[PDB]
Amino acid sequence: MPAYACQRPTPLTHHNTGLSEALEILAEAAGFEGSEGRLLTFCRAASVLKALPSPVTTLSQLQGLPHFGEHSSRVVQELLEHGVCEEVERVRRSERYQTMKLFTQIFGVGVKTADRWYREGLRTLDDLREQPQKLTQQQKAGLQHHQDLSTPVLRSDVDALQQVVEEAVGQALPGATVTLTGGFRRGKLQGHDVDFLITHPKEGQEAGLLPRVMCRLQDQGLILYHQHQAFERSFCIFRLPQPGSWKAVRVDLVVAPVSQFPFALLGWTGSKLFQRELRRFSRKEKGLWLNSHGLFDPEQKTFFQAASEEDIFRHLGLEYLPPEQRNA
DNA sequence: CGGCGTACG
DNA sequence: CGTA
DNA sequence: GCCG
Ligand SMILES: Nc1ccn([C@@H]2O[C@H](COP(=O)(O)CP(=O)(O)OP(=O)(O)O)[C@@H](O)[C@H]2O)c(=O)n1
Ligand SMILES: [Cl-]
Ligand SMILES: [Cl-]
Ligand SMILES: [Cl-]
Ligand SMILES: [Cl-]
Ligand SMILES: [Mg+2]
Ligand SMILES: [Mg+2]
Ligand code: NA
Repeated sequence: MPAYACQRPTPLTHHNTGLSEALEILAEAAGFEGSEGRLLTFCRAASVLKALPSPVTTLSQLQGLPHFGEHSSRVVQELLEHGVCEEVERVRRSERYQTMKLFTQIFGVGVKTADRWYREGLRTLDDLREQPQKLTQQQKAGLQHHQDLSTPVLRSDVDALQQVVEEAVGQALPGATVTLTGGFRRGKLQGHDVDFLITHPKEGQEAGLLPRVMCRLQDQGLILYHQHQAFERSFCIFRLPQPGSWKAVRVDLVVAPVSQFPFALLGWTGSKLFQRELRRFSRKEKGLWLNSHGLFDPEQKTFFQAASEEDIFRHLGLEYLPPEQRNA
């Protein structure tokens, strides 16, 4: 079992679901307390279990697995012995965990804001709604639409949405393309949002594209919220049709030049942990700096000109993983 | 012990 | 600060 | 919290 998640295939569904869920609760709780190192270890340990070929049934099967030390091993041991881990259950039922989870789930609220509200004594969404002068416009939209945004986006919703985006994109810039990325490209059947990557086959034509796209979507009445109602990423709330009505859904749009498209596609297809691990691997094992724009050799001061995701994996000395195996 | 991904709005 |  |  290699130490980096980008070195091993991780499928969407696996053989250790309950164990990984429990470790991800501890990871999440670590993040709510600002303990980024512990969050990473618990996320990595959970991801190792997702990559195993069969269920863990005995503690000895953790021997030699990376990212399993005394703490994560004890969590697994208790789950194996009793079906429950006391530390995990104590987190689950704690007021701090439940409120931080509720608040950070709001679009426009991060850990730092949630924590401040928590220390001010706030606990429920209706607490926040009662003091709306404390809220940014982004947070007001996230709170108003919170109920719809808490319901999963279905993969069967995505194609109709993509067609609507493609219509606006084609009027903004004929020939520009829309590619589904994020969790749905990794094979998820449901998601929290839809992530689209936009480009154009003629380098430079994509300059200034996203404002034109957003203005067209807003003119069609489809945008319930966006930040601009020059930029290259938009985080918006979209009106999605429903039987006799509609629902709010989160849609992310990003524009990249076609020269960068492999890097952007890789960078936006995820998972989030896979990307963190891939960039850590690149820098720490290969001495190369990776982001969603490119891959930089700081000694030569040169950028690698990739034509595909396959190119990028090869340049990093990694076996290619299709999106479905990037579910770290 | 240091390090923990890297951007954009 | 928020967002991916 | 864990790895190198
Ligand atoms: N911090 C981050 C957050 C996001 N990303 C990248 O952005 C993509 C969409 O994130 P996203 O937030 O839409 C989560 P997704 O994987 O699509 O599943 P979901 O929407 O059903 O929950 C991820 O797959 C990563 O490639 C990242 O590199 N670093
Ligand atoms: Cl920490
Ligand atoms: Cl409607
Ligand atoms: Cl590609
Ligand atoms: Cl980036
Ligand atoms: Mg997504
Ligand atoms: Mg997204
Ligand atoms: Na949030």
